[PDB]
Amino acid sequence: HRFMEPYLFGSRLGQDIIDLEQTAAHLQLALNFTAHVAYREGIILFVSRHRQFAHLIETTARDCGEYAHTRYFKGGLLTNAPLLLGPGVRLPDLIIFLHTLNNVFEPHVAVRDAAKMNIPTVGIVDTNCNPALITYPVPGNDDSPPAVRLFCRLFQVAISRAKEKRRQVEALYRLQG
Amino acid sequence: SRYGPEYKDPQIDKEYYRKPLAEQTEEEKYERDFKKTQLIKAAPATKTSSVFEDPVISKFTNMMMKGGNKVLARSLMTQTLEAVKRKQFAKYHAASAEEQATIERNPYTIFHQALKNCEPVIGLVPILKGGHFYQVPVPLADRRRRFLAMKWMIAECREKKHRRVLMPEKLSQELLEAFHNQGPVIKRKHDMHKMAEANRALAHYR
Amino acid sequence: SFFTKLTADELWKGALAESGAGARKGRGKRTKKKRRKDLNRGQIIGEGRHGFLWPGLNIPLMRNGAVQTIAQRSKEDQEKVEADMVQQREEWDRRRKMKVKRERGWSGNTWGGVSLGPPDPGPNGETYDDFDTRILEVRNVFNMTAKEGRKRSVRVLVAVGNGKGAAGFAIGKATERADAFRKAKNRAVHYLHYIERYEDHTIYHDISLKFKRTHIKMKKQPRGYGLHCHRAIMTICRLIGIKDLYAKVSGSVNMLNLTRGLFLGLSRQETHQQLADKKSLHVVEFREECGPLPIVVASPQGALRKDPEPEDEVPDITLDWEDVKAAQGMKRSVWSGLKRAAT
Amino acid sequence: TVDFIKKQIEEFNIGKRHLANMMGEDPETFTQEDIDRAIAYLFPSGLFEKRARPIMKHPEEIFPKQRAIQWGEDGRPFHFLFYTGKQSYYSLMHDTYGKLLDVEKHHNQLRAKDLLAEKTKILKDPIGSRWLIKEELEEMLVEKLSDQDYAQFIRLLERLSALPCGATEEDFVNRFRRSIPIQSKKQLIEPLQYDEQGMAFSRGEGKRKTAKAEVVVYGQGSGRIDVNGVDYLLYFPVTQDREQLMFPLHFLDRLGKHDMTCAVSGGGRSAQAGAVRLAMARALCSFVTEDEVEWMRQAGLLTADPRVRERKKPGQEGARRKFTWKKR
Amino acid sequence: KNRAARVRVSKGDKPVTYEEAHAPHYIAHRKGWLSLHTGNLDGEDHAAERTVEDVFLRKFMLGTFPGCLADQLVLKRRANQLEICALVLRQLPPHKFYFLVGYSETLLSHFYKCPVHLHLQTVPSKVVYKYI
RNA sequence: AUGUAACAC
RNA sequence: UUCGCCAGAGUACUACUCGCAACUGCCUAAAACUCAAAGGACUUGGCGGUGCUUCACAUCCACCUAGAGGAGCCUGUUCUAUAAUCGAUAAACCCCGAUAGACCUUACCAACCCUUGCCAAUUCAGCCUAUAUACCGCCAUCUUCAGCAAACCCUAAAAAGGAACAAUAGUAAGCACAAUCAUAGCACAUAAAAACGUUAGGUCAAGGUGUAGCUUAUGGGUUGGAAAGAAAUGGGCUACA
Ligand SMILES: [Mg+2]
Ligand SMILES: [Mg+2]
Ligand SMILES: [Mg+2]
Ligand SMILES: [Mg+2]
Ligand SMILES: [Mg+2]
Ligand SMILES: [Mg+2]
Ligand SMILES: [Mg+2]
Ligand SMILES: [Mg+2]
Ligand SMILES: [Mg+2]
Ligand SMILES: [Mg+2]
Ligand SMILES: [Mg+2]
Ligand SMILES: [Mg+2]
Ligand SMILES: [Mg+2]
Ligand SMILES: [Mg+2]
Ligand SMILES: [Mg+2]
Ligand SMILES: [Mg+2]
Ligand SMILES: [Mg+2]
Ligand SMILES: [Mg+2]
Ligand SMILES: [Mg+2]
Ligand SMILES: [Mg+2]
Ligand SMILES: [Mg+2]
Ligand SMILES: [Mg+2]
Ligand SMILES: [Mg+2]
Ligand SMILES: [Mg+2]
Ligand SMILES: [Mg+2]
Ligand SMILES: [Mg+2]
Ligand SMILES: [Mg+2]
Ligand SMILES: [Mg+2]
Ligand SMILES: [Mg+2]
Ligand SMILES: [Mg+2]
Ligand SMILES: [Mg+2]
Ligand SMILES: [Mg+2]
Repeated sequence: HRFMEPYLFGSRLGQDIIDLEQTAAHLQLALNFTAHVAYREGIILFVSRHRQFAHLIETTARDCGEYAHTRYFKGGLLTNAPLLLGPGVRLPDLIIFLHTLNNVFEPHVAVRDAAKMNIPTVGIVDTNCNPALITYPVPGNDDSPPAVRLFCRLFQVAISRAKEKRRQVEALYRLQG
Repeated sequence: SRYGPEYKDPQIDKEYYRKPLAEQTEEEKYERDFKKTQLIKAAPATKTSSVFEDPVISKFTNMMMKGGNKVLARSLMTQTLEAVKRKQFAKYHAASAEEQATIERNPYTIFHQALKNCEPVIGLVPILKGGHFYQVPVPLADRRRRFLAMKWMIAECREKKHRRVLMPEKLSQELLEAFHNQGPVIKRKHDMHKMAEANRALAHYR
Repeated sequence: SFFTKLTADELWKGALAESGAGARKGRGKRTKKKRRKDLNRGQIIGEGRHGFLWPGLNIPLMRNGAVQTIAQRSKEDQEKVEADMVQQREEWDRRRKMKVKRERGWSGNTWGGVSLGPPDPGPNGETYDDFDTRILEVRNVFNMTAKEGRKRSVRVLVAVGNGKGAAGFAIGKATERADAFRKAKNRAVHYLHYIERYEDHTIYHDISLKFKRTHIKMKKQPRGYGLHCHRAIMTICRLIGIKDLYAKVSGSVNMLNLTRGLFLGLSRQETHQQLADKKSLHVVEFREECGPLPIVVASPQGALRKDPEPEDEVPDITLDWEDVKAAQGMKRSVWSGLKRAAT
Repeated sequence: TVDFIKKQIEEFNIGKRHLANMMGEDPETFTQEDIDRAIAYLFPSGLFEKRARPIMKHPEEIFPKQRAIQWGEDGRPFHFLFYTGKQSYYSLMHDTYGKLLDVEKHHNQLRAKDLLAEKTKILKDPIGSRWLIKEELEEMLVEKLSDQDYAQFIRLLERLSALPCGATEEDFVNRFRRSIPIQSKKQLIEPLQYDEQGMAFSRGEGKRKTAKAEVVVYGQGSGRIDVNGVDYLLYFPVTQDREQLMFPLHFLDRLGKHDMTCAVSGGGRSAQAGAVRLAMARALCSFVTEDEVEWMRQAGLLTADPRVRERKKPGQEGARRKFTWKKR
Repeated sequence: KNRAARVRVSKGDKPVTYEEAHAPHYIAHRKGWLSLHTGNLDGEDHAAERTVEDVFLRKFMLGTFPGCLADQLVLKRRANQLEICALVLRQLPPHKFYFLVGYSETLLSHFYKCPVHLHLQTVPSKVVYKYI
């Protein structure tokens, strides 16, 4: 994709090589933002429309205590929230896209819907993805199972560290007075 | 159609059931039949397991009937078979030994052989091509051939008989003429064959 | 003949003929006006033209602790009570024939420039009384269907604005005009812009653009001469809070295209703080009424560059022939210097 | 609407106590069929729709099962699939796929340890097993579904059930298993009746086209049939109708070994002959053994004839034929 | 189209009573009869007089309770006494309810020469079955 | 092959 | 950076000029007069003797049975005809209002009569007078077709459209279909049902009515009469054996 040339280190025999210096520089800020939004008691949604890891995203979110939509995203879900979900619904505060593309190789609907609804996101963008709408993109590989499992493990430990540190500083506030 | 699609036609023949143990596949067929818990229709009022009935006789009597008078059609068939039998007996009594050996007296086989020589082999259909209707010869189904034979018999003996000559003796005379292959229904079948060969060149339109 | 008569609902439904085939497609409104009046309004239930005074319906049960008898008023009291009833009837007629004055926005019959008040509150309990909404275009749009034939769908375009710099526009289409108004009001608060205003009255710099086939050129003005603009632009600038502007529109003067191009041009507006941050230099405003005094309006935060701008003897800028013709005084059109009404 | 449900439960209990009081029965043994006949006595609606009749039942059975509250007071959802739109169905698919993955992992471990201790229990055909209907699965999941989602869930269930089976996974699967009733078209053989030193006489009822026939048959006599006090030959001059009277006896080769007497009413000659034929067929089942009873069934004797004359329609002539339709 | 005793489908806002929400082919299927009397049986006489009495009762109650009458009456005939069952809104005072009850009782008793009962249930508003 | 001449949001 | 063109449409690749081996020719090229449009691209229906698939189950052909159109009679129309009703009058009129006309019905016609003239009252009754192109009430048709539609949301604008199940913007309360119910046991079949709309489809003559017309008459009563077939045609009954 034309927006991945600054994030590409180069091409190795026709294959794109992503600069992991830039990936780490993006990923530190992305993990820090996720940790802070989990610290401030926000709603965090994991989206990955890919049927090779979908159970693993869903179990990852079950162990995180945060929510996941790895199934079909209905059209007016983030946008027309009160008709789909319930009479008074608090919108998600952050979305992680592990895969910004769907099964027919189009950009994901929930990225555009979160841009409409002013919902910040962390997106793993490949060399064919769109990082324009993502406020916190990380240029990386979303196809290889070690990369996907490592991203899930880092988001797991980020969420767990954030919630446990929120609990300890809450206990410190309680013992202050 | 008060019967549902699950209902099937009953099997009436007694010899199909009375000797089952000599073959395997028809056995397996009927334990499938009564182990699928399948619904069977009621037996029709015309068909019966009697050995003195015969199905082409039943169909011919059904085509004999006008309106709803079954007993009148069966009476006409009864006097027709009686007239055929007694005409053949009168022909038997007036002949010599070789002709008595030649002559068949069974009206059932006379009727069957009359329809077997009476049914047409090929038929004609009208097909529209280029704004004109053309007669094209087609192979006919066996039920259609038998039907055309039956309909031609009833049509002739209803139309060109006289008012004084009775219907069963007239149809008996036409049965003997069709048995001896000199009948006007046989001539009509031959005329249909004439038109079929005259339209043989149109057979590629099908 | 008492069994022959019917119920008032059936009588009024047969009388007004609201379900007839004339009003269905649009065949009506040629000679059609039927008014429905509730005949059960001024009934005291026990009132009668003979004037019988009943102890439970008309007058109460007990007087001085005793039981009242069935009585009848005088004939004079009967024309008094009948006069009160009929004077109530022309009082209802006088209230009915009074029509509320419709405030005109741009013209007598059009809906352009008409305000509809504050927009409706949202589902979260948020209430917006500071915004005002105005209609810029009303247009009856027809559609061809298999059954009904012509299908009239009213579409309208509205703008909301609080006067503090926040404004937005939307379209709303429905079968009924009031439904389209409500849909446009509810959809306009979803789409909002913020328009930067230099000293809260005028825009930052001169903006010229071409959106599709509409050419919009807006010019910055000083404090004292206000809003020389097309009427839609005047309404939008009043809802934004812009009090001084010049606007000229060329080509198609389509309302939706003009509004979209205007909002794109005013959202692509570049502020002096952004200019000073992107150039790393001080920007100085030289007022003509203040003389040669160097008013500094913005300062570049961060590192200030010591290298001056390259001074080109002949600058390379795109000039407009209408603007140069206005500057050279060759614009002798009689419509340019016309004195007009208030803003 | 939970407090509404609790209010309905408590006033249903109070009304049950008043109903037991007003009938004068024991309130502890007072049960639901007692409630049904109680309401059917006290408020007797004769209405053709059975659901429009007055009812007072358990409010859980009457009121539809409701969705619970999906979030706390802070707005955070309780369940982690609330933002999919269908939390219960997708949690069910999640649990099924987790069980399938655990089965695959355990079976790979058993293959590595070289042990196959599981058995194929998918075939519950002698029980007559069927899966859930989409309506039943909607009722269980308290949410609307679709046919594609239902087919997806059933094929995932087949994928789980076609693998080696654990006890917990079989207990998970058997929640969604439903049992059919007994499928059988075998008739009930009427026992022979002995009365006043008479041996082996049987009784049969036949009905075909308004004609009702009682047929009582004795196995101890010669071959003759007495219809309505007169001989069968005098009563049925039609040879076809006498063939209808023949047909079961010639089918069972027992033409002369039975003495019959008959009572038929209504209809014409062929309707009476068909009714007598069906009644003899139903009466002969006692004498005749079971495989020949099934042979009778596929001969079509024992099945009643549903062909009944239709009603004349208004604007038509003879219930199919309409009037002469003129094009112009 | 069949148009007898049916309410037309509007935008979805009109309230409807159960009797008005069912088509006439639901009579004795889902909804019942508003009048019960002997004269419509097989070998029984005097149906037309009961019919015209039924009609005059409907118009008299409709005009006697103007606007506060909710819906159609229930007219029961049981051994020459005539029971008139009504749903009336809480509009008029109970003084006026009892005045009209005694008036209607005595007037119809002396007009049809038979004992009459007036049975009322008084409701806050029109009972809504569907739509709304 | 053809079917003219008074439809209104 | 240049060159040639473009000033509403028709008139008009035209009239009159210049030039040309062209003489029914080519190039250049207006005006009088008329109109408020002439135009380019799209959106949705409709339609197609346009193409490709799957079909028709009394429905088109192949094909089954019984009829009509030929005769007599009954009955309803169309035309003439009388002083002598009205409505329907393609499918969706034609033994249709009428499951019903010798007087009554009866609204028609000819003679006569009565004008607070059915009622508790009314400067009031009463009208089968006109408009079904004002209507309600009751229906026909598409139609045993499956769609209609309130309230939201999206489209680099939006005329409008809104689906891909290994799912790419659609949720959708509801009405129809379906399900249920009746033909006294299931099942099938029949009946019943069939939304929103189309035909300004039928009905001011079942009844009420808005509007427009009468009030010694377009109203209210009595008597007597309503013909007929030159002709054509629809549906039936009886036959032609
Ligand atoms: Mg990839
Ligand atoms: Mg004006
Ligand atoms: Mg018939
Ligand atoms: Mg012509
Ligand atoms: Mg010109
Ligand atoms: Mg040319
Ligand atoms: Mg020329
Ligand atoms: Mg010239
Ligand atoms: Mg047909
Ligand atoms: Mg005939
Ligand atoms: Mg004929
Ligand atoms: Mg004829
Ligand atoms: Mg005639
Ligand atoms: Mg006529
Ligand atoms: Mg008229
Ligand atoms: Mg006419
Ligand atoms: Mg028509
Ligand atoms: Mg008279
Ligand atoms: Mg008369
Ligand atoms: Mg008159
Ligand atoms: Mg009409
Ligand atoms: Mg008409
Ligand atoms: Mg549908
Ligand atoms: Mg749409
Ligand atoms: Mg809906
Ligand atoms: Mg039933
Ligand atoms: Mg059915
Ligand atoms: Mg029907
Ligand atoms: Mg149905
Ligand atoms: Mg008309
Ligand atoms: Mg009238
Ligand atoms: Mg007819």
